[PDB]
Amino acid sequence: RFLKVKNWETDVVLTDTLHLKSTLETGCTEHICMGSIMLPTKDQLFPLAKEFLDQYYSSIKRFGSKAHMDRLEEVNKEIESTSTYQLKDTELIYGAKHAWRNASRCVGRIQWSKLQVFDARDCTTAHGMFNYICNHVKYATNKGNLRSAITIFPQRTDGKHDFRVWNSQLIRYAGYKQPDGSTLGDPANVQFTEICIQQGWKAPRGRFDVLPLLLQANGNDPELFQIPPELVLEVPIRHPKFDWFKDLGLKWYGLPAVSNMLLEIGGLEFSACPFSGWYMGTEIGVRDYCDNSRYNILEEVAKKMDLDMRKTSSLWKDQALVEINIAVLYSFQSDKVTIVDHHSATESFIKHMENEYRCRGGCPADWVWIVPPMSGSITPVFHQEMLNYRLTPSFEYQPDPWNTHVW
Amino acid sequence: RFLKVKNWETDVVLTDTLHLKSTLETGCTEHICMGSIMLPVRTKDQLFPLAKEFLDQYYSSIKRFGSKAHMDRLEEVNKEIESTSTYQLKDTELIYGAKHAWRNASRCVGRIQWSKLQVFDARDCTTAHGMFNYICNHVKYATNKGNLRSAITIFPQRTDGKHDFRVWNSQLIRYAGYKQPDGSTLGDPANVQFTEICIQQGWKAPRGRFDVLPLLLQANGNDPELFQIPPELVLEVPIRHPKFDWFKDLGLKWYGLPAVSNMLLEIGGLEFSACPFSGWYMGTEIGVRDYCDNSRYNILEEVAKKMDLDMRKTSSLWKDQALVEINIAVLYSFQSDKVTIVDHHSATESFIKHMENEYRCRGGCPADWVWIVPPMSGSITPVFHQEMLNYRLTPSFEYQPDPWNTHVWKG
Ligand code: HEM
Ligand code: HEM
Ligand SMILES: C[C@H](O)[C@H](O)[C@H]1CNc2nc(N)[nH]c(=O)c2N1
Ligand SMILES: C[C@H](O)[C@H](O)[C@H]1CNc2nc(N)[nH]c(=O)c2N1
Ligand SMILES: N=C(C=O)NCCC[C@H](N)C(=O)O
Ligand SMILES: N=C(C=O)NCCC[C@H](N)C(=O)O
Ligand SMILES: [Zn+2]
Repeated sequence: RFLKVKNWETDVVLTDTLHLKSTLETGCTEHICMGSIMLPTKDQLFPLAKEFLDQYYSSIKRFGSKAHMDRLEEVNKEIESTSTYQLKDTELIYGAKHAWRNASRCVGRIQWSKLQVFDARDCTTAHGMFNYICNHVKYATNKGNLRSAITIFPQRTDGKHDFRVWNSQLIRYAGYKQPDGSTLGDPANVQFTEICIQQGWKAPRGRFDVLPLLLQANGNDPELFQIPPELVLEVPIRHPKFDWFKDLGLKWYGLPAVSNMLLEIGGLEFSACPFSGWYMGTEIGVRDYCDNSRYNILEEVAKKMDLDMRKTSSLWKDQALVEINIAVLYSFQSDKVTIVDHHSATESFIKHMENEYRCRGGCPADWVWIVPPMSGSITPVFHQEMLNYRLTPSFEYQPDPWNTHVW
Repeated sequence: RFLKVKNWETDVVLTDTLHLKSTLETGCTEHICMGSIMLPVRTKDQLFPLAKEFLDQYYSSIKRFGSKAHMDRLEEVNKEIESTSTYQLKDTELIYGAKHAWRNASRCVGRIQWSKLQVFDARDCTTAHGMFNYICNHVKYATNKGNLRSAITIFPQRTDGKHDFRVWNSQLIRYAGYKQPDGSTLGDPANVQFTEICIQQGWKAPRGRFDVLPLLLQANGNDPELFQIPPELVLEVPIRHPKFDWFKDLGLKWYGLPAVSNMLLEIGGLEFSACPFSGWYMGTEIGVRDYCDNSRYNILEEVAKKMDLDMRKTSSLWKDQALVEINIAVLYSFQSDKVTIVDHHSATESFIKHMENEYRCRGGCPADWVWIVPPMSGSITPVFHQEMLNYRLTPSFEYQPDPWNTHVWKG
């Protein structure tokens, strides 16, 4: 019930007590561990509200105060009366910072308390959503000096009036199945790209087309909007040694902005809550560029490098991987767009975990996600034992809207 | 109940039923996952069910389930248990059990090989000099002049827990570590404490960077005794690089035979506390972990210096760059000397085919993702993208406490 985590590189042991406040379930049992699985009423609502306000008032050191009691009373009356309730600005901000604080798959959480929260609860139309989103994009991008931000649309009501950004991130590239048999662009977006097209978009059918936003307000049929091109900061990818790298014609965008997730605060569900920070280099250079089912460029890069691709044991794949990742980091830095390498990010996270243990009694972490997808054991997180559990406020997965939507 | 795992690279979905046969626990609950935690005297009472379950599984695998022979065997084990309180395995059940422990070892990537295992039965062994002799034969058979063969040597089972056989070494072959007076370590930091025990027991330490440790062997609960493995039996590979001629001048070498000797084999409720086993190396074990962990030989700096990488900002990825070259070197050196080794691409690919085969024929393959994914280049290996289910089947290999912590010294 009081749990230890050991760092096997440093022998440092931390005691976790925060897990006892755990609410949601993991997917695991005593008979089976599902640690590597990607996706493992009035009555219900009041406990959730109470649990949240209790932690809020504790955080501002007013636990058991008249204002604590009165707010519980007030929210309680409101749920009874309206079957839902509204968060104060202060609670919304707290809730959102803590959803990030609790994100067990996020290595960058040392930043959790510096989050700019844009309250878009007064939004009513997809055009409004579009405007909020363009402002988020421009604020967060900040001409390359990126600032963490979230934009929070109105909460779910009877679930027939859901706000949703159909896009998986605010900024992503289109994917096109070809008569050729191959895929042009990003293969992960082939389906959403068709949805756009079938909804009206005229695709330029190139390798790196920024997708349009498909925005759904108030349970309505979603609508299309192009993000002003001038707001979408992109980086051409070059290598500081290989002159030929530029000729591959690779670019990526500066702003990683997950937009398909659900923010749960005090039992309330915010189904449109796009958020952004800044990239860790591996996300682009290892995953986006090298996954076989993504841009899958390893083979082309290896050839340009003239490596021995005869035998897997020459480690040509591994050699090409390093160079691609040097090139990503170098290009972002050269253009002064915020980026972090996996060494510095993981080092930060270890420090953040120390802080959270010391200050909060723990830090839920998902080792499978936290360890970078290259050079695992030469980053300190590899050697760090982690306990994974689910705390609220949280970011949660939700089904893609096109399987739900009734048109 | 059916459980599905999906591969996110291929969309291949597999269905696991084998997890239903699992009884032992994971460390996880519905409220906490302990999947990254390294480590999360038996009555007749508990022994017969364990025996029965094992023999049911044995008799099924030989298509003799419910046969007269199956039944006579259950009766014979049962009478042996509550009469002598324990029981002896037939040679065939011992072989079957040691293979299955391997088959079931969820942190093992090399398990496509599980049915090709040479089982050496050392249960007639009685003394530490006897153990030394068995261990030498294992080393020599397994080494096979570089053409490595998987083997396990199985010493007598636990009885009262006061007469345990134990190999005090953590692997049969490993290099000494020496903590220096200035605080630096010579040799391998992982083996400092053990190297200190050896010295205390009377080993004369060469005190270099790669001194093969002596075997410290406990027979029948007796104080352990030292022995030197004949040097001619210890195959070693000097590490050089195909293109960097200064690489040899780092003075690096490693041994060819990875032979875990501190684990406990459980078969049918019986506990075999000395059961050293060996296969062959995946290159990353040496080139990533043994050479480049900060707590081990820690050669990244000296290698990157020689390569003259930009070392002032980690975002040059100088570490990653040196890491690849070192791993190239390890594989190149083993191949050149004709000593068996597998690269992490080849091994993870084979594992994936192993795993799908196991899902089809067996109903599952328990696998620990944290351990299966290699410690470099994780996501360009197919395992990274493979969902896995981790659960515990018997027969199995288990951890046990280091014997210097529990041993009652005779003097
Ligand atoms: C400040 C810079 C940040 C860094 C360097 C960072 C780092 C990361 C990385 C590397 C991932 C894994 C991405 C993947 O494999 O797809 C991740 C996941 C995540 N981060 Fe962050 N993060 C940052 C900011 C944020 C912000 C601002 C939030 C929310 C306010 C957040 C919430 C999350 C969540 C919820 C996930 C899991 C998403 C999923 O399951 O796909 N992070 N973080
Ligand atoms: C034939 C070639 C083999 C290969 C390439 C191989 C590969 C590996 C690797 C790379 C590890 C992880 C080692 C570490 O991080 O310390 C491992 C773990 C393991 N393998 Fe194998 N293996 C092989 C044979 C065997 C054999 C013969 C057995 C026993 C009969 C075995 C049982 C295990 C066990 C129990 C572990 C977990 C070790 C631990 O928890 O410390 N493997 N395997
Ligand atoms: C099957 C496995 O859970 C899946 O590949 C995970 C592994 N670790 C990951 N880690 C991160 N950060 N992001 C991912 O998408 C994944 N994919
Ligand atoms: C804390 C963490 O569980 C620990 O570092 C594990 C990670 N994965 C591993 N994987 C393998 N094969 N071997 C190991 O020693 C480890 N160490
Ligand atoms: N830095 C972050 C968090 O905000 N990334 C979130 C997901 C982005 C994805 N990993 C990608 O490579 O596009
Ligand atoms: N290939 C195997 C199993 O036979 N490895 C066992 C552990 C070897 C350890 N990783 C080492 O580097 O010494
Ligand atoms: Zn688990």
